Amino acid sequence: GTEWEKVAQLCDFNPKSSKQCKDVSRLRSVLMSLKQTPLSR
Amino acid sequence: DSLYKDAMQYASESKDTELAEELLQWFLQEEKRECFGACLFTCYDLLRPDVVLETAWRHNIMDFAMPYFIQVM
Amino acid sequence: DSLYKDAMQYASESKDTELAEELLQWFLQEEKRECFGACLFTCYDLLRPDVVLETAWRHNIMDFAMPYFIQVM
Repeated sequence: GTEWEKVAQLCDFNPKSSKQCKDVSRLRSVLMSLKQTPLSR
Repeated sequence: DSLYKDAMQYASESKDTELAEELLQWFLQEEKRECFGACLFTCYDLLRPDVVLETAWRHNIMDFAMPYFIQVM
Repeated sequence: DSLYKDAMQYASESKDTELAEELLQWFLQEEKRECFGACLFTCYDLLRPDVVLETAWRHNIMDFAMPYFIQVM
């Protein structure tokens, strides 16, 4: 479980990344990051 | 030196192809698969999942990388 | 009391969303995976397989549920 915490601490795809271009693939990546966020234990 | 998720940012902002794939392959030749999913999610708009999943699972060490394919689906 | 595949019928005939997902999550919080595929097949018209795969594989259980994804394919 610590590996997911390390991945989050290294490359947390926070919604603050919306400053970039509003690409649909980037929106899908943000949604996937928001769905994976509850996995942090 | 920038192996701790910093050159990945440059590769993502480069907006070019056939650049992040080399870093992905380097993350598989050496045991660095822990950041493979992060590199996939950062360069989501610049990669091809059909070959990414194959290279990540069959061609090299059995990495899962499942959330990437889930978001692709 | 109606845990023997009866509330699943109510959730299916309800034709509403965000209802069968709660039953799926309850089937994973407690060890009741014997009816997970049945609940998936009964309420197929109300579920999203993309998040179902994640919830069933990575979230709190190492379940396969392959025939459901075969029907999705």
